[PDB]
Amino acid sequence: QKEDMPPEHVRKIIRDHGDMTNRKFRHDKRVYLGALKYMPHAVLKLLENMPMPWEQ
Amino acid sequence: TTVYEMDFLADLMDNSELIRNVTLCGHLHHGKTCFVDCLIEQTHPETEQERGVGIKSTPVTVVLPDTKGKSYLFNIMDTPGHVNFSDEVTAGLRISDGVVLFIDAAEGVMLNTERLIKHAVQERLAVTVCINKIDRLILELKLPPTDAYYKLRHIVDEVNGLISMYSTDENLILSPLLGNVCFSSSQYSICFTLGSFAKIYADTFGDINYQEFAKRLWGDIYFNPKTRKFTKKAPTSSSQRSFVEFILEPLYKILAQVVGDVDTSLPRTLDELGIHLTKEELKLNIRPLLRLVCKKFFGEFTGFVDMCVQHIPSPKVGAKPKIEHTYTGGVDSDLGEAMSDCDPDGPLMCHTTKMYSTDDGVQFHAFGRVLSGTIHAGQPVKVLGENYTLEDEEDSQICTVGRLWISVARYHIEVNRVPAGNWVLIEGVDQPIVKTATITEPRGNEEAQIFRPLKFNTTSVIKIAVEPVNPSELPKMLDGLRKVNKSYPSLTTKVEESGEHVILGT
Amino acid sequence: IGVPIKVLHEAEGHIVTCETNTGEVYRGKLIEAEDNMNCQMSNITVTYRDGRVAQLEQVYIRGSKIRFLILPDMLKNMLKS
Amino acid sequence: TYQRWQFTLPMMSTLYRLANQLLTDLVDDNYFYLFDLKAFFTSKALNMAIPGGPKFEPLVRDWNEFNDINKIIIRQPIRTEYKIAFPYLYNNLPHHVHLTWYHTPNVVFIKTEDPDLPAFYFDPLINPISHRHSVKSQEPLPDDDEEFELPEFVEPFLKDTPLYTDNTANGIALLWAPRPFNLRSGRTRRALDIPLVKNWYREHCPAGQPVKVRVSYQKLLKYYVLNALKHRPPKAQKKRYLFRSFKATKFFQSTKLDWVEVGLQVCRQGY
Amino acid sequence: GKSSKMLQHIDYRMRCILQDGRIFIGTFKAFDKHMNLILCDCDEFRKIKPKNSKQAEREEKRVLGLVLLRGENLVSMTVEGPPPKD
Amino acid sequence: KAHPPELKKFMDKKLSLKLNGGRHVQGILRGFDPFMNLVIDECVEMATSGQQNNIGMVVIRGNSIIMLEALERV
Amino acid sequence: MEPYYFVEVQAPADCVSAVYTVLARRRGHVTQDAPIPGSPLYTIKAFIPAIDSFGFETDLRTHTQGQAFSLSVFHHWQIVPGDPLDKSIVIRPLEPQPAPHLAREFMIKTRRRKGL
RNA sequence: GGUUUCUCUUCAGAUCGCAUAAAUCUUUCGCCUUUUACUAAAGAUUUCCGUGGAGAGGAACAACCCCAAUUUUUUGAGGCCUUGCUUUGGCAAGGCUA
Ligand SMILES: Nc1nc2c(ncn2[C@@H]2O[C@H](COP(=O)(O)OP(=O)(O)OP(=O)(O)O)[C@@H](O)[C@H]2O)c(=O)[nH]1
Ligand SMILES: [Mg+2]
Ligand SMILES: [Mg+2]
Repeated sequence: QKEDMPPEHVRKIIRDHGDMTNRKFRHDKRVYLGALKYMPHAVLKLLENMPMPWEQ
Repeated sequence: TTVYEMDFLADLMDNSELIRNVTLCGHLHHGKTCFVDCLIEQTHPETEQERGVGIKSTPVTVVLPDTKGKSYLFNIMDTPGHVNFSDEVTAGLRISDGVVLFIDAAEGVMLNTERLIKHAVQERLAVTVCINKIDRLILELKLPPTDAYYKLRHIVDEVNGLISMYSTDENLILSPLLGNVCFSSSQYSICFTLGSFAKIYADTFGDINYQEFAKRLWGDIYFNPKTRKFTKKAPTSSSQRSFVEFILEPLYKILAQVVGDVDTSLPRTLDELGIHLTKEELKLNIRPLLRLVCKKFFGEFTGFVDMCVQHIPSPKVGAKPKIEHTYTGGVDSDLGEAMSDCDPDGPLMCHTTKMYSTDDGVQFHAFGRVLSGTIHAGQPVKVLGENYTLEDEEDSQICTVGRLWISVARYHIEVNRVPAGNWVLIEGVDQPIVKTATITEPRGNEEAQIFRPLKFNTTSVIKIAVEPVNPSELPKMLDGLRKVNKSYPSLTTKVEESGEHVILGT
Repeated sequence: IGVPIKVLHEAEGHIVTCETNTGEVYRGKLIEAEDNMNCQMSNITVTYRDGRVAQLEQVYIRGSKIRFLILPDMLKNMLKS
Repeated sequence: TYQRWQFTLPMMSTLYRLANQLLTDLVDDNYFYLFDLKAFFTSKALNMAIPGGPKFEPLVRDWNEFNDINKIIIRQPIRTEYKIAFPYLYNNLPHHVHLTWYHTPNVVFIKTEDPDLPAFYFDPLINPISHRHSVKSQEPLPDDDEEFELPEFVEPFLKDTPLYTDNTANGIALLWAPRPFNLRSGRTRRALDIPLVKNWYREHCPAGQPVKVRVSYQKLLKYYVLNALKHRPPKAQKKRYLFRSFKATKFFQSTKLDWVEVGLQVCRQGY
Repeated sequence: GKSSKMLQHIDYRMRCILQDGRIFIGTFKAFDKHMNLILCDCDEFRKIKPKNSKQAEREEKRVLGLVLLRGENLVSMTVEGPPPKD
Repeated sequence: KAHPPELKKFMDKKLSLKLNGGRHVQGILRGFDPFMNLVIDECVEMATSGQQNNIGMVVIRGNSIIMLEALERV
Repeated sequence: MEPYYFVEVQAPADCVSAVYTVLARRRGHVTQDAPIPGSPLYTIKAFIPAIDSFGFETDLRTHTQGQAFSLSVFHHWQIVPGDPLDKSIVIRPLEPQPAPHLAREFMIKTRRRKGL
C-alpha cells in the first residue's frame, strides 16, 4: 500500500519553492505550468470540504 | 408501446355454494382499494393512478380459506367512493348479492356511506360492515381505549339507526357479536372479528371454547377474575368492559410498544406474544415493522371471510330474492322458475351491466353474472337490449362468444366455460349493446325477457355541449361519443336540433 | 392439528365416501366434519358388505368408528408439506 | 467509510427537537393542493399563472359558433384555478396536461403539550363524543347460568407491559415527521445535497411580504419546477477515476493537513 | 431426533397394511402424530399382494384414489412405489 | 380441547341409531355429553329378528355409539 | 325550476368562517354546522344552486389551504326567483344579473341556445 | 466459518441522487451595427459531480414428572356349534355361554 508522509515534508517543499523566481528550480517551471489544467479541480475539492461553523 | 390452480378454482366454480359475490362500497378514501390490494398480495405473492382517486370499479375473484380451512370463491366489485361515480356502485350492486360497507373509524358516517346504505337496502341486499382504519384512534388521535370503544360503538349504533330508517322489519340490526362487523386497519394487516380474536386467544392458550368466548366480548360485560365468569355490572371496582380488557388493551399495547420501544422492550414483548423476528426485520423502519408484527400476529384476514360466509346469501340461495326485482316477469311460469333454480341448465340467461374496454382498440368486454345455465366459448347467443320488448326482436342481434375471462384486478384468466352463479368477461357481444343488456341462447328458442334497466341513485343535471374544431371530423366524434356511452353507465347523450351533441353528467 | 383432518374439513361441499368399522360404504355431499371426524352429513347412500342397500336423507358418522374416507378427485391438485 | 447510519428513537427525537426551527409544521399534503408539481406542470403547459406561482414562456405560443355571447349564462366568473383544477373540462386544446387531483384524508395528529399527561390521553381539542341515539339494540347475548368460565390460565394478552412509557408520545410524534426524521436508518448524504430551505420557498400564501421577497419566492418555485421537469435519467455510464490514477503514481504523495493550510497552499500555487 | 420417519419416503409410493388387513399402495400424502395418513393415486389389495405372481398379480384390487385413513386403523408400512412425476 | 358433540341439530328430534353388537334403537334425541354420550328419550329397540322393546329414556354409549340417523327431515 | 345541490363540508374549527363567506358569494343557505364527535373537525351541511356550484369546491379548498373539503350531490328542485314571462326585463349581454330576473335570463338564454 | 478497511478487476440507472451543473447540435423568440459573451421555450445528445452490480488479492479483528372407557404402544370384540352356499378349502346367519 501507499503510506502517508508527515506534514512538514510538504510544508517545507512549498516554503522552499516560495515563488518560482530563484533559478534553483527552473524545471519545476514547466511542470508547475502543466499542472494549471487541473487547478479548477483543486478549487472544487477545497471548497466543498469547508469547515462548518460549529468546528474550529 | 395458474396451471395447477385454475382447475381447483373451476371446481369451486361448479360447486355453486362455495362462492360469494360482494360489493365493496363506502365513502371517499375509506380504505377499499388498499384492503383489496393488500389481500391480492395475501393470496398471490406473485388517470386513477395519477389523480389518486378511483373512478371506475374493478372486479376481483380470489380463493380465501376462512377460520375453518374451507377454501371459498370470492367475487369482489370494488367500487369508487366519490359521490359523483355511484353509477359504477349500482352496476356492481345489481350484479352482486351482498355489500360490505367500509367505514372509517376517525370519520364514521358521511355522505356517500349514508346514501349507499339507503341504496343497498332499497335494492334488497345483505349489509355487512368493516370499521376500518382503527389505528387512527391509537396512533393519530391517541384516545384512551375506553373512549376508542365509545366511538366504535357509536359508529355501529348509528349505522344501525340508519338501516332502521329504510328497512321496516328489523330482522337484522348491526352488532359485531353476530359476525356482522370486522374491525380492521387495511394498511397494517389488522382484520378481525370477535370470533377471530377469541380464536387466536384459545388456539394459543388453554382449551376454552372460542364461540362462547366470542359471544361475551362486545357490550358492557365485565370480568371479575375470582368469578372467572362474565357479568353485567357488578364491579363497583370501576373496571373496564371485557372488550377493552381483552382486545383493545393488548392491541393498544402492541402498537405503543412497537412505535415506542422498538429497540428496548420489543424483543421481549415479542417473546411473550410468541412472535419470532429476525435481526434484519428488527432493522426495519416503523411502518413496515408495524405491519410485519401485526401480520405475523393476526393471520391473514379471517374476520372478512367469516363475515362474508355467515351473512351473505350465496347465489344458490341468491337468485330467488334477486330475480323478483331484477326480472320483468319476475317469477311466473318458465323463466322466473328456471332462473331461481340457479342450476347449470337450459335457458342460459345472463345480465351484463358493464363494458370494460380493451385499452388498445374499439372492441370491449361485456361483463356480468350468468344467472341460469352455463356458457362455453364459440356458442352463438341472442342478446336483448333495453328497447327489446317481448314482441320487439329487432333489438335482438345475434353473435358468438369470442373468449371468456375471469378477472384478477388487472389480470385476465382466459377460460373454456363458466357456470351459473359466477361473474364473467365476455369477448364479442360488445358492439350490438348499449349500457345494460341481457343474454339468452342463440337461435334455440325458449323465449326471452329482460331484467329492468338500471335505476340510478343520482340524477345527472350538469350539461355540456361538444363540437369538433374542423366540421369535417363529425363521424369520428360520433364514434367517440358511442365509445364513452359504452364505458359509462349513467352518461346521457343527446343531439339538439340546433346542431349540438350534448352530454349530461352529474 | 392434523393434515388429514384438515383435508377432511375441506372435504365439505364435495362427495365423500365412508367405510365404517362394520364395513359399510356410504356416499354423500359432506357438510361438516369436526376434528374428531364426527361426520354429520345429509343424503347418504350406504351399501353393506353383504350387498344390502340403504339410504337416508341425513346421516351421522361417529369418528373413532370410521374405516376409510374417499373423496372426489378435486383434492388431488396443499402440497407444501 | 461512513455510509449507512442506524439510530434509536431517543436520538431521533432529540435531533427532531433541535432541528425544530428549520422545519415545516404541517402533517399532510392538502396544503400543496394547487401548488404541487402537476399543478405547476399543467399551469406551464397552458401558459396560465397561479396567484403565487411561477410564470414561464408559452409552450407553443378563426370563427366559432359556441362562443356566441348571447347564448351564455354568466353567473360566476371562471378563474384560472378552475381551468387548472379541471383541465379537460374548462380547456380547449390541452396538450401535455397533467391531471391534478387529491383529497388525501385529513391527518389529525395532536401534539402533546406537557410530558406529564399520559401518552394515550383524551384532549380538549378532540370533540366530546357524548354519543346519543335511539334504543341501542339487543342481541343473542349469552346470559349466564347456562354455564361459562375461562379455563383459568388465560389473561389479557399483555398485562405487565403497561399502556405506555417515556418513549411513547415521542415514538408517535416521529410517525409524522418530515423526511429524514421519520426514519431510523439510511444512507449518508453529501453535505452539498441537503437543501435546508427548500420547504420555506415551497409554501403557499405568505400574506404581507415586501414585493421583493414575494417575487423571490416565485422565482425559486420556477427553478424548482424546471428542475423537476428536466430530469433526464443517468442515461449513460463511465466512471474514470482521477485521484486514484494520480496516487498510484510515483509523483503524488499523500498526507493530512489542516483545511486552512491547504487553502493557503492552493492560493500560493494558483498565483 | 430424526423426525423423518414418514416424510422421508413422503411423496413416495408405499404399501401399508391396515389393522383390518387391506394393503393400500399409494403415494404418501402426509404422516401424522396419530398416524393420520393420506395416499394419492391409491389402490387397495384384499385377495393377494403381487410379487411376480404368474397366474395373477393385480386382483382383489379396489381403486381408492385419494385414500385418507386415521391412526387407529394403521397397522404396518412398507415402501412399494417410486413417486409419480406429476 | 374438550370439543362439544354437534348434535343440537339432531337435538329435540328422533333418530334410529345402531349401537355396537348388532344393537338398533330409535328415540328422541334430547341431549348429549362432551363424550358424545347422549340421553335420548323414547327408546324403542328393534332386535335383529324384529323384537320391539320400548324401554323409555336411556343414555347412548358413546364409546359404542356406532351411528345414528335422524328419522325425519332437517 | 332549477336543481339544488346538497353540500357537505368537513373542515377544521378555523375555516368555518371561510366556508360561510364562500357560500354567501355563491347563494348558499347553510343548513347546519355540527362537530364530528370523536375528532376535532366540524361538518357543515348547506344547499347550493347547481348553477353556482361551478368551481365552488376549488374556491373553498383554495381559500382554506386544503383544510376544507366538500362533496355535493343533486338533492331537490326549487323555484328560480324570477318571472319567466316578462318582456319588461332587458338583459345586458354579458354581466350577471341580480336576483329578480335569473328566470327571465335563463329562459331567454336557453331558447337562444336551442329552442328559438 | 463473520464483520470492517485497503488495493485490484468487471457490470448497470427507466421515473434518481427525496440533489441538481455545464457544453454541443436542431427549430423558434429576444437582445443588435459585426463575431464572441448572452436571452427563453421545445427537442436531441454528451461531459462532469456522486451511487448501485460482480469478483480477486491483501489486511485487521472475533472465533477454531405423571395418564389414556370414540380414532393407534393396557383395551374385557372371547370361544364353540347348527344351518346353509361353496369342487374341498372357505364364506353368510342365529344360538349358547361363564
Ligand atoms: N390511517 C390509515 N390509512 C389508511 C389505511 N389504509 C389505507 N389508508 C390510506 O387511505 C387512502 C385511501 O386509499 P384507498 O385505499 O385507495 O381508498 P379508496 O376508498 O379505495 O379510494 P376510493 O376508491 O377512490 O374511494 C390511501 O392513500 C391509504 O394510504 C389504514 O389502515 N389506516
Ligand atoms: Mg378505491
Ligand atoms: Mg470583418
